[PDB]
Amino acid sequence: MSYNYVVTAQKPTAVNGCVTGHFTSAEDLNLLIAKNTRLEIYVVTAEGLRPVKEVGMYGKIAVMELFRPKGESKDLLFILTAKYNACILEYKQSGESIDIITRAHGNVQDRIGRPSETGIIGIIDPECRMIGLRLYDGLFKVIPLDRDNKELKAFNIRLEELHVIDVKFLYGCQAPTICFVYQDPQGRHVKTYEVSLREKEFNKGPWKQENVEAEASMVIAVPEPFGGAIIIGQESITYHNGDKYLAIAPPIIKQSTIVCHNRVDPNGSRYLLGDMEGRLFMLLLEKEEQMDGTVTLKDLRVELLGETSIAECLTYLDNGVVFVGSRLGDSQLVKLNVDSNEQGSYVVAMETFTNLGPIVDMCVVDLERQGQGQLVTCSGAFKEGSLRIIRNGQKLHIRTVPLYESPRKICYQEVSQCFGVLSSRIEVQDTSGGTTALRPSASTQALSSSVSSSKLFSSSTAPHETSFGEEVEVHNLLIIDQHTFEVLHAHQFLQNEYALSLVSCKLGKDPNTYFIVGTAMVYPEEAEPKQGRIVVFQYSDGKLQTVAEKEVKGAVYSMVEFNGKLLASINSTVRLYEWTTEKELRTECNHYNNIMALYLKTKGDFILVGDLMRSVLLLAYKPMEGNFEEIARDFNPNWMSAVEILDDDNFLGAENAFNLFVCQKDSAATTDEERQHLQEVGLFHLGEFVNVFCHGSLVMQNLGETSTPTQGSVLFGTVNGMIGLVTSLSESWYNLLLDMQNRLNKVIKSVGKIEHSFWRSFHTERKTEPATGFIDGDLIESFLDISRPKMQEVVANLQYDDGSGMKREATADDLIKVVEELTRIH
Amino acid sequence: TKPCWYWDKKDLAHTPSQLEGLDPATEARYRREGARFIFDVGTRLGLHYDTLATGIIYFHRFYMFHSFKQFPRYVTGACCLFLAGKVEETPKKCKDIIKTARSLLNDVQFGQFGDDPKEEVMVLERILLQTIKFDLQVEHPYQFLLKYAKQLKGDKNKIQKLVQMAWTFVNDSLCTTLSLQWEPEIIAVAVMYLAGRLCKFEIQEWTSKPMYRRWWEQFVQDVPVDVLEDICHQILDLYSQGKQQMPH
Amino acid sequence: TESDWGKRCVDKFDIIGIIGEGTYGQVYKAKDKDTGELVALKKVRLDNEKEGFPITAIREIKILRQLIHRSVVNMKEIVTDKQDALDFKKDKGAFYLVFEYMDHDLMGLLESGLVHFSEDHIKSFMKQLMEGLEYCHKKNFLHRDIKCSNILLNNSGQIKLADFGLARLYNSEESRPYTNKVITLWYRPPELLLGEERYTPAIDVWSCGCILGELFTKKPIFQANLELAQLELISRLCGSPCPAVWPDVIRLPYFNTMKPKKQYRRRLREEFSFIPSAALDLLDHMLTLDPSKRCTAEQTLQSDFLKDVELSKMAPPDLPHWQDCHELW
Ligand SMILES: CC[C@H](CO)Nc1nc(NCc2nc3cc(Cl)c(Cl)cc3[nH]2)c2ncn(-c3cnn(C)c3)c2n1
Repeated sequence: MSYNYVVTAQKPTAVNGCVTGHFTSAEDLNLLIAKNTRLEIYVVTAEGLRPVKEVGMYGKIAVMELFRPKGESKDLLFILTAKYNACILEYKQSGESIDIITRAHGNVQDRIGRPSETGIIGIIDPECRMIGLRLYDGLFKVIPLDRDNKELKAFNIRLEELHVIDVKFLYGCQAPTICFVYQDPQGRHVKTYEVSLREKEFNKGPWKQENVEAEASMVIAVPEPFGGAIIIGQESITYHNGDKYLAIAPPIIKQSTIVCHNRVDPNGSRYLLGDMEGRLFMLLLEKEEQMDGTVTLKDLRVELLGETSIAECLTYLDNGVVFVGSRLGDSQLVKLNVDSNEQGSYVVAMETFTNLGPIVDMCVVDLERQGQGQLVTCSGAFKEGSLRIIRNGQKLHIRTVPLYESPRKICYQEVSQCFGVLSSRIEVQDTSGGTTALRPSASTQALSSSVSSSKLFSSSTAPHETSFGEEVEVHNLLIIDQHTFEVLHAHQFLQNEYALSLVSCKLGKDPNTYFIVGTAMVYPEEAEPKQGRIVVFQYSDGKLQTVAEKEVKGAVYSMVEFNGKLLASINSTVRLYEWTTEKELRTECNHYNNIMALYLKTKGDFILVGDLMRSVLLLAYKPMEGNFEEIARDFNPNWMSAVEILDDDNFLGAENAFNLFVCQKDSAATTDEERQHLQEVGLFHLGEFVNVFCHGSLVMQNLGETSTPTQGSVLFGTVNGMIGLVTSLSESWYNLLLDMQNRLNKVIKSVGKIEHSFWRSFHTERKTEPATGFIDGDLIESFLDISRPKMQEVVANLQYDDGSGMKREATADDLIKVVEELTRIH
Repeated sequence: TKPCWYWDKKDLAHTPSQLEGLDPATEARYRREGARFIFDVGTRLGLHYDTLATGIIYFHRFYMFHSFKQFPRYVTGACCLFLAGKVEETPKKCKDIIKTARSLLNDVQFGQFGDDPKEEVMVLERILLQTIKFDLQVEHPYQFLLKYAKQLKGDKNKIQKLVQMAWTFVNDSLCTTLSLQWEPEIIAVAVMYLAGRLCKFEIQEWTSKPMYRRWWEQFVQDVPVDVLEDICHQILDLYSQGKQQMPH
Repeated sequence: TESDWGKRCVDKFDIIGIIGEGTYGQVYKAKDKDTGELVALKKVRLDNEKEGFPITAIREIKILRQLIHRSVVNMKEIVTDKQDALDFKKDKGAFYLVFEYMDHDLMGLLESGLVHFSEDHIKSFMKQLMEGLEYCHKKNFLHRDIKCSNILLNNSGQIKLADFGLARLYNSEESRPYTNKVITLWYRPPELLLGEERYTPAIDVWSCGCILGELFTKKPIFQANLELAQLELISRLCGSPCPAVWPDVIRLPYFNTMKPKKQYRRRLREEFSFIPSAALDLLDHMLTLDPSKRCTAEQTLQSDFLKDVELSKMAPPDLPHWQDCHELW
């Protein structure tokens, strides 16, 4: 068996959702920001936000909504987790003591159902009579909000429309009414139903179905003065309400997909809209009052306000202030002005909240020679693309290098005192036949630049037609100085050439240090790439020179240096190249038993292969023979996102389901088959998507640092900006920390009453297993924050093992010291 | 696709055993003894008639590729029965077949199994499988004797006498190389033909074509009487050579 | 000739790697040196010599050389290790069963989460499987281990049935004691949970219906670790075993012993309301408690869902692609 420890070094920073209301007091204006597994509560002031409380939940916050049922003084919070845990929460403050009450709790999961493509949708009735959930295709689940439903019991209503894009409860209806956009073979449609809690079924809805735009994405429920709904698409915005129909199709919105909406005026006069290029719009509802006294909707208008960060959620707070919640870039507070500035913008940035964004790749480098190590991450996407340099000093110091294009891979080359970074920027087919970039970015603002002239694929004769307005990716290698972080050079790759892999190394007897990039020729027609290049560059005297190129018949997904040789994965193949005295690459040997070898890691003469579906394989290079040998494979099927070698026997992997696992050689030589079987000995639901595993630590090493119980150090970056750390334990230290977890879980009160053991259970749509071999360090480190009565309650009847004293009782002060040392590994 | 498991009578003069100096009579005797050993061992163990026959067919085929002088018959027989039990889903443990072998064999005979009977048998399984070219499925005259008899309609007792007499002729034909000369379908017809002659029954009357004097042609196409007579001659020869007489 | 099996050596294949582990031997992917065709080699280890050549392999060899169908796995040949020269007693070399190599296995495709099935894809999948099952059932052979691990799919959309190790002949006229527990618990029929021991070919139909539902939900329908727990889950959806729906349930040895918590009513149509009507009817008939009321393979092929399916259009499922490697920002 294997024993490992996993802690968070940086909490998730990307904003997954945000709501406003009156949650902490019926009087205050609150902003509730949801990051993965984390809830932040703020109070709106005239300057900015005042933080008041933050809680973690043992789940991914999928639904977050505030509501106020009749009889309550203030808003209640409903949260649904991705494992289908429902809870109703209340804020309660007794002087200085702030706590969160779980008013109701339950699991809304069905034994049989198909998870919806557009994800869990959660909505609440304007009269707070019920909570609507769309968890499975063809089913609408209703939790009625009666006082007695403390178990959040619910029933399903059969829904004929299987493929639903979006749904909202409507305002101004005689019964609870849902308005939704759905997709069937004929197109997309908007339709209504009424929800009867008494009959537990749908009844005919208030207004007829209308055919809507093919890419109708979002449903806005318009408030009582107008009533009805607005439907947002790619090209048009439409209003529907019985007999009334409006449609505005301003050309400005066709340029970029709109992804978020918010209401500015409680009466529905003004809504905010945001798009994927970061533009912020105002949607205006022009009113017309009839002599009858009735208010109708005259027209819709769209006005461009300015630019924000690409925003997952928008929420207007008060006065001119808007909170921009960003998942791909830094979140913001921005002020909307009535008068435009001299550039024509009505948006001016107030504050910037650091978001490590998607961490696509990262490397640890000791820039200042400090024996510490700083973390340089490829963070963000598109305009929010950035390099982030992170050091420990008690908070983390983070520097941001704006790139305004997507960073893909990073590697450090000490010989050149610079970094190599792969990037891609979006250009659009323009009227010249070529392409034009939406904004200047790192690859275009390099000091010196070069463009590939390779003729490898030049024979072509394969037609790829271009239409005006279509997007294309343009890939570059950026040479970036390690002190100034100034773009020194940018090399543009071939048209339709994607850069997938990057290494810096010396090969063979060649004393030169090179940048090596592996690429793929990707054409929309191809299911899998069938052409590719391995390019050897030398950065010298401010210029990048192409040394050699090797044509391959696939995508070079991953390359790694192997004892002076180049190890590369081309589609199914894993190949080992030698670097000749003629400065050309020569194939030595191949391994083909892979479906798609996406990830590669080496230790000595051992190779760990990560596959799209076949989990991990342990290869070995056999130098006596000049070829590979399969050592052992994880036959359990998993979709890998990143892999890492812990030691000669233990191997770490990440699943696309937000799960971590550890495989070990079965170390029983009786039969050849046992040696050939990698057994999964560790299982752990991380709750994050791991993209990059990287050996290293951010802790300052003065050589005085006490030797911690933990051995080894693997950092990992995730899509939500979370940075974590994995390390190993001795059998004894594991048992001690494991037994302590079981004691802590009985003591610590969970938000929503979510069993910790459930939360960390390995979970795919198909399987659920109890966690094994992993210590939730974030639980262990919480021992230091629980009250003294609770600390002593935890240590009661706790015995140590395999130590100097075989059985040794624990006191509350002994464990405080142990955990405090465990907090020093990050 | 599939192998050819049928030879001409003339070809049996060139079996491995013959060319190593064994004369025709001895190989015939060795075949009867081995088959009957297989039959007797499996009957003591309670084995289905198909299981006995499959082993005997393996046995006969085997000695078309090997000589009796280099492969002891009783070991081969025991190995055939052991494999047959697995093929026909009537499995037996090898130790039990050996136990039964000792019960029926004298000391000179059991010397073939050497110092380790089970090993000599279990080791042969490899050669057996390669020899029979892993063609394990075998059809036997029994199923055809019953498939065809079911289509006869007439005196219940005269037809049952025909079947039992024919069935006995099938069991007796397992001691011969007929299993190697003619498909099982032909064997079933020949034994019906033989029993009909012996019981003085006219089988065409019981068929759906009572004026079709060559009654068998509706069961097995393209069989001349020449073949059925050659088979009958070979079956009755066993009775004449021995002391036993036709069952009637 | 092509028919003289057991003599050609495994030298004739370049071994690519170990695709899977079998209980008696490991299974490898190989390329034929002469033709280039990709195959899969199942190592039959007779070295154990506990009972000699494993019967499981004997069954799979015996049956598969009889069965010819586009939806049944084909055994190309049987080859051997370099045998010891003129010393069969010392020889301990193994035997390998050559099979056509298939691009994927369904358990792997579903578990990785890398496959999507449209209705038309499910139509092609089920039509092939049932046609194969019908071919076998008409030859009076029973699979008895129908799991997603034994369904193999090429990227073309062709489906083939694979592990025949637990397969045996079925005689309607003569019922004899068979092994009481043959199908994996998740795909096991109710009759074998109650231990009929004299089962019908309808046991294989039950498994395939479970697969049918799993193709729609993307999650196996009846997942439990214990035989009674399975009966409870089956009972909740298909209804509790009772004499009215299963006139002979009282004869099953474990009927009184094994009981669901309640006498649950059948809810299949309600819980699978999202399933199309043509398919839902097929599920209700395939997942019928009574083995005699449970539909046959032929009846599934003559259903509104599958009868008008043209196999000329095989409808390849949404299988992995390069974009699947990248993550949608
Ligand atoms: C036992 C292994 C798996 C278990 O599910 N089953 C299976 N998979 C095949 N191909 C699909 C496939 N590609 C793979 C590539 C890799 Cl890299 C990896 Cl690791 C596993 C892989 N799996 C196959 N082809 C013929 N047979 C076959 C051989 N004898 N029989 C009766 C059928 C097959 N059996």
